[PDB]
Parts: sequence; structure tokens; C-alpha cells
Amino acid sequence: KELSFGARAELPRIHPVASKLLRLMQKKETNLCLSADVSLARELLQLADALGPSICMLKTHVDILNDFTLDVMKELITLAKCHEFLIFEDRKFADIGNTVKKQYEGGIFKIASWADLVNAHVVPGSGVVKGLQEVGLPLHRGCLLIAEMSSTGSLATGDYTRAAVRMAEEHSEFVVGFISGSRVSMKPEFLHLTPGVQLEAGGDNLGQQYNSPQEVIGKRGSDIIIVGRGIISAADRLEAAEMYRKAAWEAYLSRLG
Amino acid sequence: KELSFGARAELPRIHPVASKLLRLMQKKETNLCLSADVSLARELLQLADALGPSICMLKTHVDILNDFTLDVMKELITLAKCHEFLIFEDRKFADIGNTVKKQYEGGIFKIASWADLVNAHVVPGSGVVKGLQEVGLPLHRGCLLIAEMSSTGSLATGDYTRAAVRMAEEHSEFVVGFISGSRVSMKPEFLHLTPGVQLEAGGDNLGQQYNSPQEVIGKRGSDIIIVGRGIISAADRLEAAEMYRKAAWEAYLSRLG
Ligand SMILES: N#Cc1cn([C@@H]2O[C@H](COP(=O)(O)O)[C@@H](O)[C@H]2O)c(=O)[nH]c1=O
Ligand SMILES: N#Cc1cn([C@@H]2O[C@H](COP(=O)(O)O)[C@@H](O)[C@H]2O)c(=O)[nH]c1=O
Repeated sequence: KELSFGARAELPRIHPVASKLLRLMQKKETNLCLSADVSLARELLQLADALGPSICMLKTHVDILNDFTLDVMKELITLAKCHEFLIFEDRKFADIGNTVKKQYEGGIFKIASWADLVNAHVVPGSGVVKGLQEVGLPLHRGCLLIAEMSSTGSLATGDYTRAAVRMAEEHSEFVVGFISGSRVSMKPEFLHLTPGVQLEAGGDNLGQQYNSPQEVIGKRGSDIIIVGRGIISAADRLEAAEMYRKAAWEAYLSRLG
Repeated sequence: KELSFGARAELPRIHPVASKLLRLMQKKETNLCLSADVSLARELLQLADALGPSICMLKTHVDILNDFTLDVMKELITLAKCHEFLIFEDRKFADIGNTVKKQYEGGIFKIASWADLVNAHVVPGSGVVKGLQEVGLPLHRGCLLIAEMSSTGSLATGDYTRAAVRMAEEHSEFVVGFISGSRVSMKPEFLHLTPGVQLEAGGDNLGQQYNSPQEVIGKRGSDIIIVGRGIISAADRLEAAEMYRKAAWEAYLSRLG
């Protein structure tokens, strides 16, 4: 039998970060992750504040911010704490452990100092996880492994996907779930987050593909939708975020029974 | 009968950036790329200056620099021009075209403004290249596709590797070669750059594997060695760079006949 988000938050093997996320999802009735792909700090913060109540998570690409400072991330954390959402930096770590460890802790972004969650490609082998966890475990953080991608021509299929699942299952002290297009693990202690979501069928001119919240949450068994342009390009971003939230939440309720 | 670097710099289908590189390799007698994995701008610049004459390329991870500014990059360009080497930002773009185009142009780093070369993972499908090339074409930049990786457990093998090669062939206007462990393309217009290189075989504690310049260039047919710790860990980095340069250059001559 499928467990609710609230119950999954209490599973014996749950990671504290996944448990925190699952409890706010249940509390707020939201399984929407806003993708805030914006070029200005003030836009990031404005959106986080206005849409915070509607979202379980805010996904950042800090490298696209023309005016990133750690004082912007400090302010973001205050918003995350106030509205109750996790911060997920979509950094896509994708190299040897020695390197990604430095990229996660160091440099100007100091990602581990503010990001509840990060993600990593599995193509380098498990060293990518072992390096990240050297930094993330002391900082009480979690990681998502990229098991499938939303884009046309994606190579993250078949045996590659199976490899991501195995790596996750063997690094549960740090890995809390997946970026995927569908449920890829049978263990309920893992989260599935799915980008490439819009209400209407389509894609963009550079390989993005879209499926609806009901397809991805209801039919494919994923837990959370990640939505950028579907919301950000809308005239009314508050109504758009509420529409995606209600769509994802109802799809989850249906699948739950 | 294999072509010299100087000869390849004249091939019909050769990219302008590959041509410039191959000519300076030939001129300077170096097929060494320094991986300057350091956290201080002052160290990066002192290395670029001292080692410039020994290297054909300097590989950066700007996100590890604690004191990155665009002015640091200005200086690095001045040294690249003065000593004649290319700047390769090892950014590992690895997402949908819409996102990578912004990561390449924008944000704090403005990578396209100073990097002659960048690399991309092929896992997202050809959209990753299509996005990057939209930014890099007017700027006369080039891209390397990651066909193989140096690390234990790497999933960049078999059909994954073949996909990277096909993608590179199909985007030869922008893609100038590969990050690989071995020659993966027969087309001499393509460069092969190989990390995971030290004089002493072995590895690190986080999945990195090392093979000799002789093995990599001489036996495996790659063009350029990418060397980080083997040089940067030495007390005298210039002596170390010369040791690697001679080893790689001679292994290349050996292969020629
Ligand atoms: N990993 C991963 C992925 C990340 N993303 C990211 O999710 C966001 C999708 O945004 P949008 O297409 O505007 O809804 C965007 O930031 C993109 O970089 C995917 O779209 N697909 C993936 O497979
Ligand atoms: N793509 C790629 C790769 C990049 N690298 C990069 O090359 C460098 C190797 O450094 P070192 O092991 O210190 O010689 C380091 O910056 C690492 O991130 C690999 O080692 N292997 C790869 O497959």
C-alpha cells in the first residue's frame, strides 16, 4: 500500500532532509517545486516571498544570477524558513569526487552553506557521491541523483537509470531521491522530483519536453513537479503557482486512493 | 600514417579554435594542459605566468576560486595572449539547451566572454550543444564533448561514448573534440584531451584513476594530457610542468614515426 507524504516522513530509514520536506508537503498541501531561473537577485527573492506559501521547494541556478552574493542567499534562507520550503541548487555536480567536493563547499557560491538539496549526474561513477558527502554530511544536507532527464535525446535511460538507482540505494546516508521523469525506485524513503512539466502538451525549441502534472504525478508515480516557465512566464504568477500546486496535489491524492 | 599537429591545423574541416591550438602546440612543442585547480586568484595567475611557456592550454574551474572577479579573468587572458595558450573552463554543462545557454553567457562568471573552450556532458541529448552553440558561434568559441571519464565506475562507455562521437560529428561547427581516455574518433579534425594523468600510475581516494603520458598519448592515441595534482602538488611547479611536457611531447613524436 502507498503511504502518504506524512507517513513517509516517519519511515525508519528516512533522511532528516527528506523527512523535513515530506512534513511541509503534507502540512501545506503542496508538492510543487518552483524553478526560479531568473537573472536578478531581487527577482529571485520577490518570487520566493510571493510564491513561498504555494511551494514545497525553490530550485535555484545561482550561476545565472548576475548579482549573486552570499547576502542574497542569507535573505533567501530567511524566506525559506518563514514560508517553509527547502532550497535546491540545481548544480548538476558531474565530475570526480575530488573536484565536486571543492565545487560544493568552496568558491564564491559556497553552495553547501545554504542549499538544503543539490543534485548530481551519475556518469562519473559513485566517486561523485563520495566526494559530495564529505561536505554535505557535516552540513546536514542531502543530494538527488539524476536518473532520467526531460530532454529529447536523453541518454539517461535503461541501464544508466538502473545505475543511478543502485548508487542512491547504496548512499542513503546522503542521497534522498532522484531527478527523474517517473518513479524509478520502489523504496518509499526516496523522493522523485520531475522537471519538464506544464499543463499543456509541448516543449521548447532546445530539446525540453513537457508532460502534465497528472501524467507525471498520477500515471508515472513521481512525487514532486518542478516548474519554471509554466509559472514565471504567466501574467499572474500567483494564480499559475496555485494551478500547478492544485494539479500536482490532486494527482497525488488520486494515486493515494 | 598519422598527421603532425601542424598538418592537422590545416585540415579542410578544422575549427578555427582547434587550428589556433594545434599551431601553438607545434610551435611550442607542448601538448600539456595544466589543470589549475586552485582557490586563490593570485596562485592561478602566478601559475599561468610561470607555466605559460610550457603549456598549450590552461584548464580552469572558476567556481572553486574564492576570489573570482572578471578582472582576474582579464589578467588571465593577457597571460594567455603573452604566452600563447588557450583557456578551457571545465564547466561540464549538463542540462537542457535553454538553461546551458544562460549558464554559458551570463551570471557572475560570464564564461563565454573569456573561455576559448568549454566542455559539455552528452547525457541531456544534443540540446545541450544546441544551446551552447547559440552563444559560442558569434564569439568564435569551441566545445569539447565528454565521451569518456577518468574515474572508477564511469558510465561514459560503450553506446554512451558512441553517442558523444555522433553528437560531435553532427555539430562540428562548434564541437572541436572530446574529453576522453583514448582516441574515440578517427577524424583527425577532432582533438582528444585526456585527464587522469600522472607519471606514476595509481589513483586518488575518491575514484580518480591515473595513467602515464606514455600510455595515454603513445598507446591510447590521445592528443593532450590534462594534469592537475601531478604538477600543482610539486614544490616546483615549473619543473613538474616541464617533466609532463617532455613526457607528453615525446610520446606524441613516438606515435608519429
Ligand atoms: N537534472 C535535470 C534536469 C533539470 N531541468 C531544469 O529544470 C527547469 C525546467 O524549467 P522549465 O522548462 O522552464 O519548466 C530548468 O531549470 C532546467 O534546467 C530540466 O528541465 N530537466 C532535467 O532533466
Ligand atoms: N570531463 C571530465 C573530466 C575532468 N576531470 C578534471 O581534470 C582534472 C584532473 O586533475 P588531477 O586528478 O588533479 O590531475 C580535475 O580538474 C578534474 O575535475 C577529470 O579528472 N576527469 C574527467 O573525466
